[PDB]
Amino acid sequence: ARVKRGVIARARHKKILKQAKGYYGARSRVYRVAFQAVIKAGQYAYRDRRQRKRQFRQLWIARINAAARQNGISYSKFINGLKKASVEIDRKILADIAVFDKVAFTALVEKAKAALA
Amino acid sequence: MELVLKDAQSALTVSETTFGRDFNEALVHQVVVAYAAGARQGTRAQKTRAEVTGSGKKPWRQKGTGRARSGSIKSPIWRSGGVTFAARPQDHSQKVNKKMYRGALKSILSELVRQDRLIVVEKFSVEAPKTKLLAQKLKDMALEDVLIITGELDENLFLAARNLHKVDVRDATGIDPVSLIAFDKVVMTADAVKQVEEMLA
Amino acid sequence: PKIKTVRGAAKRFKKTGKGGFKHKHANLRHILTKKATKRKRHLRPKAMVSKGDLGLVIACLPYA
Amino acid sequence: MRLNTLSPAEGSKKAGKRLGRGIGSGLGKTGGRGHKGQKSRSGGGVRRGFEGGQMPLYRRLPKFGFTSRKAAITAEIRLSDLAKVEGGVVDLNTLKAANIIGIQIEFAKVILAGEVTTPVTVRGLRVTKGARAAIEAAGGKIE
RNA sequence: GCUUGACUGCGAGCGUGACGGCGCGAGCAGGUGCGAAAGCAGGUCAUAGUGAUCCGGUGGUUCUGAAUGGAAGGGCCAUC
RNA sequence: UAGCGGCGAGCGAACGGGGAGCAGCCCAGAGCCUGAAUCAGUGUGUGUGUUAGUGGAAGCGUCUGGAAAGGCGCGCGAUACAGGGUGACAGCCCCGUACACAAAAAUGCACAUGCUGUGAGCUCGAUGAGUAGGGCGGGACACGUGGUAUCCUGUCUGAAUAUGGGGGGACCAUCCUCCAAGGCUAAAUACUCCUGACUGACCGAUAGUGAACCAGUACCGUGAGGGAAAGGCGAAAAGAACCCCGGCGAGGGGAGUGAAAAAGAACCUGAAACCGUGUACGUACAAGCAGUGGGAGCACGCUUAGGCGUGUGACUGCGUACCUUUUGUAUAAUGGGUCAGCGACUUAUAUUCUGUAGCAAGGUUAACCGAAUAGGGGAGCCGAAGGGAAACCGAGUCUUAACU
Ligand SMILES: [Mg+2]
Ligand SMILES: [Mg+2]
Ligand SMILES: [Mg+2]
Ligand SMILES: [Mg+2]
Ligand SMILES: [Mg+2]
Ligand SMILES: [Mg+2]
Ligand SMILES: [Mg+2]
Ligand SMILES: [Mg+2]
Ligand SMILES: [Mg+2]
Ligand SMILES: [Mg+2]
Ligand SMILES: [Mg+2]
Ligand SMILES: [Mg+2]
Ligand SMILES: [Mg+2]
Ligand SMILES: [Mg+2]
Ligand SMILES: [Mg+2]
Ligand SMILES: [Mg+2]
Ligand SMILES: [Mg+2]
Ligand SMILES: [Mg+2]
Ligand SMILES: [Mg+2]
Ligand SMILES: [Mg+2]
Ligand SMILES: [Mg+2]
Ligand SMILES: [Mg+2]
Ligand SMILES: [Mg+2]
Ligand SMILES: [Mg+2]
Repeated sequence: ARVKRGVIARARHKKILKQAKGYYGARSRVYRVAFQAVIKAGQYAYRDRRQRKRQFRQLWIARINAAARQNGISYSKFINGLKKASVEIDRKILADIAVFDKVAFTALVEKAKAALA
Repeated sequence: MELVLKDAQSALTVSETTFGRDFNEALVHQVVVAYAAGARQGTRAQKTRAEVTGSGKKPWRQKGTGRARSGSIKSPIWRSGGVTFAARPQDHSQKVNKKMYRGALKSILSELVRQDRLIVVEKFSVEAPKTKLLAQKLKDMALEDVLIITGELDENLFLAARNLHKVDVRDATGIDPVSLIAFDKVVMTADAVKQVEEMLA
Repeated sequence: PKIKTVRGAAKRFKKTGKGGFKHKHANLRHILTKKATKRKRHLRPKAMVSKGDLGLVIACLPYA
Repeated sequence: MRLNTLSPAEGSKKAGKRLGRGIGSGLGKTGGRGHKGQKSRSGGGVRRGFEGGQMPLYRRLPKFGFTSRKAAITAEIRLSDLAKVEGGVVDLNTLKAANIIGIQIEFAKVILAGEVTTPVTVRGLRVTKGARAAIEAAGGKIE
């Protein structure tokens, strides 16, 4: 029972090459190079599912800081005031309000200031 | 146990040990597989690095050329000549314990009775060695794929069945495990039943 | 082919009832005047093979 | 019960190790041999009894005893065998006829193993003290 | 001063070694010395002073003894 | 296993048992006797086989299609539904197949006979000398000179002779058994250059022979010798009349053939590396394993948008390939120019353990026989008892004068 490897080998190689579309030069054409690139890409993606969470929180904090200082308080003190006032709105929502509803953000700041007093 | 005769409408007393035992699938499987293994003709061979035609001259010198070292033109790595583990003619037969063989037959026969695949008759014969005669007889009995087992092999019956692909005619001493399972229906004459009982005991 | 027995081993070890092997003690062939009687007396009877060495003995004696 | 319905019993057929067929298998690359050394080489490994160069155990210990040659032609008979002779008289010839001892056996001894429940006449065979009592209790005679 | 316990067969139980091994040991049987006796003695205050297996040698012992009776050779015990 | 063995690595019987197949004779001599079997050759006559051959059953309609053997619907043959071919898959179209037959001539075998060489039977004899054995040196025996029997003989010697001699594993006695120094002999056994038939959980063009093809060729070597690559148009050549550009070219465009010419001979299918033309988006102030996470704009679809889908991706966070070998590699340590095809834990026989199945104090047969995966065959092997170096004893036994 001799087994020829042609049909199966072709299918495996095409699978990897399909995932390498868009890559530069040999990275999207040659199997040896394409395989390494596909593996690397997956390794970055696993790491970046975690990094995405870090970067977005960092962005929200920066926007809250700016909006709060426009109302005359720093981010650090603003967060403390909300905690003392038992407000549980998270940073994702706070950053959204800071950009779209500036009146509502002012009301939040006043509540924080009252609690700190 | 009583096996009702289809033609005579009369019961035939048979042993419960042979026709009424439970079905041991694992036992039957082993015997069936061994039978197929015993039919294999293991005739094949390939050439090793020693049997390929060629000289034993070293293709090029060990050191100096920037080429991978070589020693033989018949190396299995090289095109033309090789086969690392070349096949040799081999025997695939397996040993079946005599008791295990007989036990498998009893299970098969008992299962046929439960599934209503065993038809017992007094006699089964044709007047002339004519295929047309046999075909009509089977059609009357609503049979197609059938293994006919007789006490004595009738020459006329044997001749009439040669050209019927789905019909096999055998004697009691010729039963084999695969045949009993392969055919849809098994027709046994009264005499055949008795011989089978004594054989299997 | 059939496994061959290490013949030297077959002359030094004998199988017992439960599957162990008995052997004769060493240090009782020559140079005996200097040895104490107590020491020599304890070497005379046959002894059993230790657990660590059983594997080696079994390999040498496949038909024991 | 059809040829495409029969199945083996669970546990009867294990697969079999296939070495050097990838990382996922668990036996890829080195194939369970580790790294380098004599034991990783094709056809490599030391002979039976080799312990490095240290004098091996089977050469460190002294040889003892001799083979008898008389033991080869001596057999022992159990009390259970006494009833298989078919005749009631247990002799060297009758035991051989019943395929109990062997054609070359010349001396035989009956020992207390099993039980005898039928009068038997043992002739020309040594009998142990325990066996003698058992045979006589069953109604036999040791000639 | 008197002596041969620098005894023979064994040995509960331990110590120490990968193993081959090595070490300590009350008590039991036989026979012994010293002491009035209880008792003590299986070498030396203790820890170095040594060499596996094979192949042979010497003495003892029918255990074996290739048709049988012997014998040769082998085994076992002591020893080189 | 018993043994042999720097008692190391290793080497390794026989007795006895089960089978296949079986067959016994002649000279060393003279009478009585004669062709008595038999074998060899040469005739003849039979039987059978080989080397050319002969006959050999039974189907149509309709649908799809280039074409029917396919679908559907009704029939028929079968001692023939082995196989092959035919414009796609045919028991009934063709060649066959089962079955039944056939030889002028040559020849094989088995017989019956003819002839020739032959020469039984009986009685009384006879019984293989430079030999057996020995000394020396070697070799062969499972047996390495060992306590070493037995066999062979290069060298030197050397008996007895049926009232005798050989062997029974040093050797001697007793007993048993056989008769060397002359020679024939079928079967069961080994093998395949070659011939025919049939088969394969054997290969299918880098496989299988080195060789599917004008291959032991081309080519290489003074020579011995070494030794390739290379298969497929179509059902049928129907293999492209004629016209046009061109050098009365190469090559191409029409026409025509065909189911198909993007089946056109550089011909089935026609992958990948590699090289082009066209379109969308990006790109000429921006520094690194070239991705990954976020993300504007543009193009094209969709949907009445609806932050949808596809392509591209300015700007920005993070980010030094893979394998191997190492205490440790982005390492300036090793390996790979790329693609496609091939390329490495197998097989046989023993032995032990685990799982699973059968049977169970029992289990199981090997060769072989066989109507052949049945059945027969229990020769054997393993287990149900151990202790002891062994004789031996035995649920005990060894140790010791004897064991608490
Ligand atoms: Mg050479
Ligand atoms: Mg090849
Ligand atoms: Mg059988
Ligand atoms: Mg000694
Ligand atoms: Mg692992
Ligand atoms: Mg390595
Ligand atoms: Mg290492
Ligand atoms: Mg290692
Ligand atoms: Mg037997
Ligand atoms: Mg015809
Ligand atoms: Mg003579
Ligand atoms: Mg002689
Ligand atoms: Mg001579
Ligand atoms: Mg003798
Ligand atoms: Mg080829
Ligand atoms: Mg091809
Ligand atoms: Mg032209
Ligand atoms: Mg083509
Ligand atoms: Mg640059
Ligand atoms: Mg280094
Ligand atoms: Mg690093
Ligand atoms: Mg590098
Ligand atoms: Mg560099
Ligand atoms: Mg390189």
